[PDB]
Amino acid sequence: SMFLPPPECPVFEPSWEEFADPFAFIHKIRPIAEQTGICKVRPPPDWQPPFACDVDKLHFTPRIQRLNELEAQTRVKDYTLRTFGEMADAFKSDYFNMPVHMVPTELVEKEFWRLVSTIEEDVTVEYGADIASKEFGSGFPVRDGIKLSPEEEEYLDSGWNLNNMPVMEQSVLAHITADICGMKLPWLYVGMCFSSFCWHIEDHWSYSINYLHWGEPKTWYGVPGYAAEQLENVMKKLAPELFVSQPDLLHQLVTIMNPNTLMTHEVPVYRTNQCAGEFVITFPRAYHSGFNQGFNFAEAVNFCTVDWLPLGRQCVEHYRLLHRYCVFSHDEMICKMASKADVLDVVVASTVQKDMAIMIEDEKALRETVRKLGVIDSERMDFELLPDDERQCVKCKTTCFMSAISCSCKPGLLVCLHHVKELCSCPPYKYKLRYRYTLDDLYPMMNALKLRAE
Ligand SMILES: O=C(Nc1cccnc1)c1ccc(Cl)cc1Cl
Ligand SMILES: [Mn+2]
Ligand SMILES: [Zn+2]
Ligand SMILES: [Zn+2]
Repeated sequence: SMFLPPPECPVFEPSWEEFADPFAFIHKIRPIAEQTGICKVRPPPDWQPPFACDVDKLHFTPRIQRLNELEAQTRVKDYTLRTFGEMADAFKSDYFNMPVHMVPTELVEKEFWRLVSTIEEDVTVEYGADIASKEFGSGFPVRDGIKLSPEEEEYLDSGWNLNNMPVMEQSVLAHITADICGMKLPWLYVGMCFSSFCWHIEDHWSYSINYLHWGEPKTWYGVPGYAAEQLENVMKKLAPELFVSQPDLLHQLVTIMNPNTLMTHEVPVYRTNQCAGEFVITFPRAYHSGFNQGFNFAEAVNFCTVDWLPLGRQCVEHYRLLHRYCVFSHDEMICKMASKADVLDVVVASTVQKDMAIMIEDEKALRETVRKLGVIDSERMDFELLPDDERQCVKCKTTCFMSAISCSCKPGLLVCLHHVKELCSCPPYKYKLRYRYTLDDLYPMMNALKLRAE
């Protein structure tokens, strides 16, 4: 009645030995946690990274949020940590006429869903979201020519130090060289009561991992990957405005929506309260949303394992159908790993090899097709040197790398090989096939992976 909390997501407590390697652990829990989309991880009791900061010297620019269900918000767009904390505590305290730890979590949750559904309530809140920088940096220890205490050095190279997470060797998004500040650097989040994150999935259907450093809990709702399209169909009917096409990746539209509405339409939803010192992990294509119980501080990062490689290819294909912008070229990343095959982890090498074989075979067929459309001329082209905005398919907006079609008529414009008929009105013999690699260059790159994998 009014609000029925979804069932709880899985909670794990690895031993020190299980904990030691994050990637092995995540691969272990995967068959369970991927059925629920999110899961929670409780570190061994003595794993306690030192959080230390001065609340007066950390400044950030606040974002403002209106709290209305089904209302469109844009995905991305002055306080000290002390002044924000004072505003946030006074707010919660005045809203309930109680001291902040006496407000039960069950009640804030019930109340959140009441106020977002009521339109005569126009509550607005503020929050912080930014990637680490000089005015505001990681909550985890990092190196800087500042002297560190022995406990800080202990955690400098932890797998679960979220700064290290991308650039480890069982990851695949670290090898990328056309790097993407938005996607491999950690984000910092300063919460207050009711500040919230709308329903969404990660760029390129990656994993994410979130650590609550300190403060009051963060409440999560999560949907398994297999149900992504059920949820999207429910969202199209109750709010189709969120689905009209958008001109940038900085223009994505997202919304707040009651999980009971989704459960009514047969979408499986799970929940959890994440407390200080706990991790939440989201799996590929797993929708999630939530809100903060009070003043808190969190840090999160995207990441990609070898498990994800096939999904990452299917995702880029799905972006093409939707005419959605890519953050990076998936094929470019594969070929970069192939070119460094000798220094690759061997399980990585083996899984990259399988994806490369699919890539090569799809590319063969696409080139045959455009040759039969009458495109004859061709020239090698180093796509990775072009700024991303200079190599998107005019039609579907995919980031080109393996190949593209150009014409002297439209200088600078490209189409991917799926959209040869969308470039211009000249006859095909006026077109050129631009390609990064011949098929003969590609088969030896794949062979290097086979050898490294043995
Ligand atoms: O908080 C956010 N995103 C988030 C948080 C936790 C899990 N997934 C996603 C967020 C990110 C960017 C901006 Cl401009 C605003 C918010 Cl409010
Ligand atoms: Mn997220
Ligand atoms: Zn032309
Ligand atoms: Zn295209």
